[PDB]
Amino acid sequence: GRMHAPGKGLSQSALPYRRSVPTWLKLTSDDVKEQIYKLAKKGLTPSQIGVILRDSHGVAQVRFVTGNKILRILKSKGLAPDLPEDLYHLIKKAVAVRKHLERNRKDKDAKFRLILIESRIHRLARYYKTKRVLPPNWKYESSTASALV
Amino acid sequence: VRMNVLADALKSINNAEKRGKRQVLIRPCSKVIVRFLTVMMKHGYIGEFEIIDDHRAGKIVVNLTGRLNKCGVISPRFDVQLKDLEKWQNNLLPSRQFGFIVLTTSAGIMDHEEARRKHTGGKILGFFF
Amino acid sequence: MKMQRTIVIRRDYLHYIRKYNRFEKRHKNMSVHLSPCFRDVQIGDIVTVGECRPLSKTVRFNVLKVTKAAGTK
Amino acid sequence: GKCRGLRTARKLRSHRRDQKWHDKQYKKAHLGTALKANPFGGASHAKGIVLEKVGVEAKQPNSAIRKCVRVQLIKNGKKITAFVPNDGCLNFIEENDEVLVAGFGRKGHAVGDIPGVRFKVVKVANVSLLALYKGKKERPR
Amino acid sequence: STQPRSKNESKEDKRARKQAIKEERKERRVEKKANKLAFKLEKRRQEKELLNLKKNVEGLK
RNA sequence: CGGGGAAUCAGGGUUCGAUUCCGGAGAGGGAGCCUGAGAAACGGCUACCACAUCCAAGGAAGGCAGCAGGCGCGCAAAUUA
RNA sequence: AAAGUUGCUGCAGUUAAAAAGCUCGUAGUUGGAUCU
RNA sequence: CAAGACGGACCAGAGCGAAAGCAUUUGCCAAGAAUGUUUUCAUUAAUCAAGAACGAAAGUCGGAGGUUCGAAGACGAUACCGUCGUAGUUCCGACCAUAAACGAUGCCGACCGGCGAUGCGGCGGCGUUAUUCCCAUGACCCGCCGGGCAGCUUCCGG
RNA sequence: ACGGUCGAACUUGACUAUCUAGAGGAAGUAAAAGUCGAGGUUUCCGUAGGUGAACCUGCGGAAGGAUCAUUAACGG
Repeated sequence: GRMHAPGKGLSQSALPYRRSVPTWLKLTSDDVKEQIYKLAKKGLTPSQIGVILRDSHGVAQVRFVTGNKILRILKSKGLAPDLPEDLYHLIKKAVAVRKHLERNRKDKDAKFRLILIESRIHRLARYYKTKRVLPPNWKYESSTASALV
Repeated sequence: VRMNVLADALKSINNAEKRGKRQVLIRPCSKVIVRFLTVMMKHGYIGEFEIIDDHRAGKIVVNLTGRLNKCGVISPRFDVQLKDLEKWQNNLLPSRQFGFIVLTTSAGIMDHEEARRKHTGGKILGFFF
Repeated sequence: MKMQRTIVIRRDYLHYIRKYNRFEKRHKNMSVHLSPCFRDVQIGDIVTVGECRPLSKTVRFNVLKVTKAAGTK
Repeated sequence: GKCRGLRTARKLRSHRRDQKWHDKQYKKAHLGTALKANPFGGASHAKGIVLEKVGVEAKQPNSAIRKCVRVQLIKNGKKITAFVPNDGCLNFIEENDEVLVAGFGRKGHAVGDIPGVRFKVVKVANVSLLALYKGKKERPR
Repeated sequence: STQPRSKNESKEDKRARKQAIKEERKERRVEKKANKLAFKLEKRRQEKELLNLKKNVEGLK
């Protein structure tokens, strides 16, 4: 049951039962850590880092290998963004929809989807302000949105 | 969304027993569900059950016996004294000879007779006959 | 904390309605005297107050102890 | 469905209040606009001064002419129509007699044959109709 | 004004005809509303006074 | 007027409590006092408002939501022992 | 009281009275598994 | 030749959208469901008072255009019908917020019979086709999984 | 006796609300037989117009309205 859509699908990932690191992978935890560091210094989100490590380096689950997940690894070395990934992508999508709405006035579909996107933004921002990730004065505005991107 | 996993477990057990099945699979598992099933089990209602351990919330496979008429949950968990227990008994049980109101009390999850034995009231969870 | 040497706290309780065997949230606002010895006290923390003689028209309790919020360092 | 949570007492009580206000017996008893319209004013009996005698035609399946009294109540000046049973009893009522009147029986609803009347005459000249019909008493004039 | 519009119609003459049509509709709607209100008044008066007629002054003697 | 409580009552409830017990209020309506330990007292006083009594026409006197009793009001309630 | 015709226990809402034209949305209500 | 209109047949037990609704080609813009996932976060969720956005048709204000149709209306016959025809039907910008706005049938979650059709995505496989195509790919064939639209059958129960 | 304070009340305006006497206005019934000269049957919903209603018509919507026959391929 999607939160803003009437559809409901089962597409997700099924992690295996074995949490052990397989014996064919010769990489150590530290080597994966500098791989994460160099993949983060070029400007990648933790999800992109995990996808790249899974597809080419054989790192099936980095938190099973290193013991920490990617965001905590990046926050330990200070290579973490001041705003999290999903809120950033929702804000970027809202900026794109607002730009399209400014150039195209009679798109009421775009207005509806913009209201849905910014409702997502406010829910996620409220959650992050609860957990002390964002400052308690953080506020998403229409006109000062692209300055955050 | 899925609220009250014990309600789902009891509803699935009741629906499978109505259909005359010999085994039922209930997911997810929890401590309260296993305690409730043990309370039924020591009274001879659901035989014996397996707990399947994934790294998620578990699953349970229960071997039905045909002895169950109805197992039921009470939501919300009302607060039951030791003087309101008779009123609950007449409301929920079919007779004074069989059936089980289940409480959770500070001495554990147990039934109404042993709650009256231990001189403790608690919260209502279910009934089975 | 908008008054001179006086704060307003809120007590939340759960009143029992007995026909339905249910509860309802209720609150009571309470004006209490905050002594200046309690520095760095802020909105959202738990004050323990004791009853005294009437200090004003609406103030009858007096702040005795302050415990910080659930996350405030 | 209906809310079942442990903290839902306010909604249950408010909803039962506002849905009690839809039962027309409850609203008739509690709105107070049905006692300000009641000629008896919430009383069981009322005395009145006879204005005239009227003949009320019965309804369509029963063809007859029932006979009633148009009477003005003393205590509030409201005029009503009361039912005196028969010509046996109607001749005991003259104009400008003080009659004690009751309801007819259906708590403010009309007679099963004659419409617009909710009241029946119980006493005339401070003596009952039953003791005059049965000859036990006579009425002073 | 039941004048068919012409294919060689010019400005300031089409606009006058259209303005006349809209104004005609405006006072026609206004007097329709007035007639409806007067009929509502008459209906309520008839209902109340027929209820009075069934209340008292009905009988033989 | 509030409460103890009353009617009904499978369980849950619904309705009532002017009324002999406890607490509050008032002594025709307001207001101000004196005395006293205690009253803003009314079977105490002083005004105004509304009533009402006696009179030689100048003046004087009053307060039954105490017990009886009366009038009025009413569907509705006792003996001046 | 009958009245499970006020329904917490305990009612109903296709065709009999009855579900908002649709979605978002604070308050309120409810909230997965896990620690001897 | 021009003017505005409207996109037949294909067009369906079909698809998309929150609903109202959506059908000529190509290009641009930004959304989107499902699928696949050994990605990331780690409870961030469900429902709606207040509040907000859209909302067929008709209708109202202003600009443009008026092809066809056409309320009212003028004629002719007998409320029906014919000829002519105004507003409107059309586009742009603001109001209106109503429909038999229908599944006359809240939303989220769990369980509870069968069958094979179909739309999309993924997977596995003999094989045929691009004149025995010289490996892959599109078009078919068989089977499976997931979310769908929608049927038939059943003494599940109601 | 001045002043202060509590303060019943009185007068004048406005807002109201009630009780009362009301010219006049617009009315129903009983009595006046005095006067003049229809129709719809498929059913609806939302709007707008027609003489107010009804009914008819314009545009959009619904069935809550009675599915026979041909049709897998068969041309490559």
